[PDB]
Amino acid sequence: SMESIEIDQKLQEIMKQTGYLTIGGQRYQAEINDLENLGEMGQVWKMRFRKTGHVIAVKQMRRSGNKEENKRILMDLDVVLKSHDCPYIVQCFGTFITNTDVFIAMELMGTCAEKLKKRMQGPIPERILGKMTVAIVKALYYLKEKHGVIHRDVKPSNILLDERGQIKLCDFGISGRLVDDKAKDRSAGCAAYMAPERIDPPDPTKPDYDIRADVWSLGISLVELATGQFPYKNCKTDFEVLTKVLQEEPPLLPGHMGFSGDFQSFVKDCLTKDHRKRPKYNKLLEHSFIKRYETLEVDVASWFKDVMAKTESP
Ligand code: NA
Repeated sequence: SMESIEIDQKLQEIMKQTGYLTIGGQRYQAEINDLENLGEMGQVWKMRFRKTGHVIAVKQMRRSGNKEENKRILMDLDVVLKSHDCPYIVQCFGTFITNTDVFIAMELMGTCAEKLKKRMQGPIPERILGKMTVAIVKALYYLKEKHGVIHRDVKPSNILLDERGQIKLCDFGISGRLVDDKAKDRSAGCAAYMAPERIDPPDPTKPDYDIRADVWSLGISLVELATGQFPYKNCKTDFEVLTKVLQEEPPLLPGHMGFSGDFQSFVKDCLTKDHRKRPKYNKLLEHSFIKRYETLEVDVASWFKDVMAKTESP
């Protein structure tokens, strides 16, 4: 099975570099006992590496665990390692093994955009969202252009922030390799952020979708974070949400709040219903919203720290 060969092939490549953490410009030999457990994050554990004091995120892959779940963890790990040089994607410090487990050390961030939304109990400021848009669109473009990967789960819980003001994309466990710029897997992703063409393919003989589906998910995420509410929150079921995505006009930023013209334009472009007219990432990167925020000095770090200091855990 070519699925079996590449999975063991990738596993071998990773096992060759196991037994050490590269953190702070130094390579350290590493075992489970070198790591103090500090509790789960709803398996992903927050752990202190005793040799340096760094607090990290630790994923646990079981030998006797769910086969589909271990495939996702290996897929996520593979994409993370390949994406080392992209600064908008979380970093892995290394792996180490027991007889029964593979532990994976990841960069601990502060929190996700979904949790920030809950802490804010309202909007995240346009200036933060502008930096976020730049970062996430560059991460997704990087995955597409350099690895032929479609993320398939762009949503606020996968956008991370830290106290240094970095914004990064994470969780590629359901990411797919594109074939001729197309993906086939119709079950991969969260229903609420699905584009119209993924819910109901316009051509039932050619049902496959591409990165433009993720562009829609980005748009929905931006409206959600900019207003403090998921646009279809008052739908009583997932089936109702999807029915509205199909039948109604797309959500927009509401004009009465005074969002800048270029942000309104960007969201409106991302939320073009007809996927043939929806821009790809290379076109989004030319958008004046992005150009404005690429160069703009925004103190995301101070804003982040202030929010985390002033609010309770959701
Ligand atoms: Na990276």
